[PDB]
Amino acid sequence: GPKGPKGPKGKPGPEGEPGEPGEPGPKGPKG
Amino acid sequence: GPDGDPGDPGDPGPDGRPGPDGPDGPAGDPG
Amino acid sequence: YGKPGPDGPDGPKGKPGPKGKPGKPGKPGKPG
Repeated sequence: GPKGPKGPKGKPGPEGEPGEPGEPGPKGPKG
Repeated sequence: GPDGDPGDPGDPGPDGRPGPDGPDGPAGDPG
Repeated sequence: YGKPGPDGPDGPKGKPGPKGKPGKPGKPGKPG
């Protein structure tokens, strides 16, 4: 008796973490 | 016959989405 | 031949995303 078929490929891994927060927006122009 | 071999590992997950926006800048100083 | 093999493991976690975009510019200051 030969070996059974190899099992299905695993499912895709988790999505990566989101990046770190962007830099603060600049101050508006002076009045 | 013997059971088949374990399947291959799944694909790597997709790289993460962009980080959240930076905080909005403050209004400009008074004149 | 024998039974089908077990499912393979989940893949590895993806790489972290890029840095966020900079915040919105502030509104114009008041004349006062």
